[PDB]
Amino acid sequence: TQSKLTVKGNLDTYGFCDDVWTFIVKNCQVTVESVISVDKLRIVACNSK
Amino acid sequence: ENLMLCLYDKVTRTKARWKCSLKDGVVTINRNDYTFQKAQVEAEWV
Amino acid sequence: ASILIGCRRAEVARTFKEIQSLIHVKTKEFGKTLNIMKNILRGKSQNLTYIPRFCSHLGLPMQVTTSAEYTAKKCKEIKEIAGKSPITIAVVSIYLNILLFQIPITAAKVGQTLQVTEGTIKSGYKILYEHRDKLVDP
Amino acid sequence: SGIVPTLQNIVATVTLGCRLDLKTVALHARNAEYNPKRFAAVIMRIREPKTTALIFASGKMVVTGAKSEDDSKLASRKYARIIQKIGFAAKFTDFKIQNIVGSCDVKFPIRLEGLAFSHGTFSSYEPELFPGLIYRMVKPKIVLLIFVSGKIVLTGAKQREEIYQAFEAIYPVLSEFRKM
Amino acid sequence: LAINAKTITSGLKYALATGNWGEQKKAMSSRAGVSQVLNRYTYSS
Amino acid sequence: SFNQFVDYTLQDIICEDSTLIEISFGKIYVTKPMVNESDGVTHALYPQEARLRNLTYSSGLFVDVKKRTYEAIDKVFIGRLPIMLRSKNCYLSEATESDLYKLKECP
DNA sequence: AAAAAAAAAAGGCGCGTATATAAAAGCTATGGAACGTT
Repeated sequence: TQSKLTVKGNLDTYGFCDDVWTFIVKNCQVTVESVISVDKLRIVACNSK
Repeated sequence: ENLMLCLYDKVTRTKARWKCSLKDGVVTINRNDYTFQKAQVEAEWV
Repeated sequence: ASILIGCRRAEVARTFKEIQSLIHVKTKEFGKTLNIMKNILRGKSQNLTYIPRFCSHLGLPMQVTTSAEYTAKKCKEIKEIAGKSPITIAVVSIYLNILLFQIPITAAKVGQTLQVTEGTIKSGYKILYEHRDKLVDP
Repeated sequence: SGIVPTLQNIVATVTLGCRLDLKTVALHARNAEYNPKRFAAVIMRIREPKTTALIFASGKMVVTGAKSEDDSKLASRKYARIIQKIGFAAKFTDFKIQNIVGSCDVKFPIRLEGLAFSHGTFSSYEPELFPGLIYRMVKPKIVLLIFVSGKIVLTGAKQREEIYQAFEAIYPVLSEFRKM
Repeated sequence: LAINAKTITSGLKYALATGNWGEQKKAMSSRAGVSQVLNRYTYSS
Repeated sequence: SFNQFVDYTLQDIICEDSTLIEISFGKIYVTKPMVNESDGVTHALYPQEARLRNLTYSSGLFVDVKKRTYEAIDKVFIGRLPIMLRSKNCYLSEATESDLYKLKECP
């Protein structure tokens, strides 16, 4: 895929544990390439290294 | 369910602002599915 | 610290960066050490000199240098962001003089010679062009 | 003179008097952050008051990022409770002001080189390195970080007046080493 | 980086100015008498 | 003799037991006489000025080095040379009369 | 002629410089030891 997504909002809960970053950005917009505003976007991401 | 399943490589914060770089993930948003190649997320913790 | 002490006391202009290029001091512990050493010597007991050194290092004539001298002399009385680490002010006065003249020492060579910002010079030059009023001797 | 060096920050350590489970706090707490490979310190922040909790494995919690003493204290009392909110028997113990960081402005450039030649017992200007000047007053034990723009930054304090009282005794010297 | 030019400079100079052909540490063992002061008493001199 | 020296012997002193366990020494360069004015300029130095101010009619020396890191086995200022007057390297060496006068230097 | 692509950089903040506190948790080096080693 080639789509570029951009998310910007307010973070209320960040959590890091064993290279697992969890973000919950409240009222954030998802910019496809059509920007989708997500009030509650669960972000769970790990280390890619 | 508005869940971003990706991998973070860069998050920089300056006392009030996030700059999160997410790479090679899959995002499902409200009866829609989206997968990106790069993701640049800048949250704001009050 | 004592080397800069000697140079300042005997009226010799020396850059912390030059001194550090001589000696690995990490420059921050050097700053603290020079502070404490100056205070110690004050207990135990004037920035124009830098101009001609750089004038020479760039190969500049003596009338150019005295034009820069008068410019720097007025720099103190021309707050309006006058100095705030006046090494930048000295180098921008030099740039003013060369631009007043027709010398092919364009900013690249001077910056790479004096290890200065290529941008702080034009940042000073912005206010320098307004300040141009009080700089014409002859 | 008469310029109040506004406290740019106030630091405060509080000891929970316990031993948490660092992995437990990372998974359970919400405004919590803690990375082993970098530094074993829990990065806990609360939106009101906006400070940081430097929670270590030994219950040493540091409150930094407020501008006043009580905000660095109120956040701590909230900080302890949210740790208790995890499910631990944490206790708000041993609160103390750590540091008061502060800056001010005088609206006139200062002859720091003038400050350094006569008050070299007290001044330190590094124009090639630091655009300010370090003027450490012994009594009170306050450091005046004295900028050419006029920024007199003051820190190394736990007393609010100590920052204030030191400046009142230093402005005439800056007027001594002033330009206009 | 860190080459003592003063070595050559001062060494040459001192040797000329005194004429002790040798080393600056060589006081008498150095051969002396070279490098006098150019008698300028009279053009022909 | 002086010209011969400063033109050949100088070099062949270097192109000798020069390289060091690696560091190389190359072309040697000789400037015209100058002074490093104390805390200030470096500039040409006519003999007259040298005589009056007790300076030394000398020239700097520059030699080219190549640092060489061993890599699996298996330009640079130096000193300052006094100049004989009217040697090929002296300012006067070729000047004419009227200049000599202007330099306050008896023909 | 016209679309689309290929690619330099400009300008902005990188953080970074120093400056100053204030906090002990991986690492360093100092500081202490005297008994294994000829």
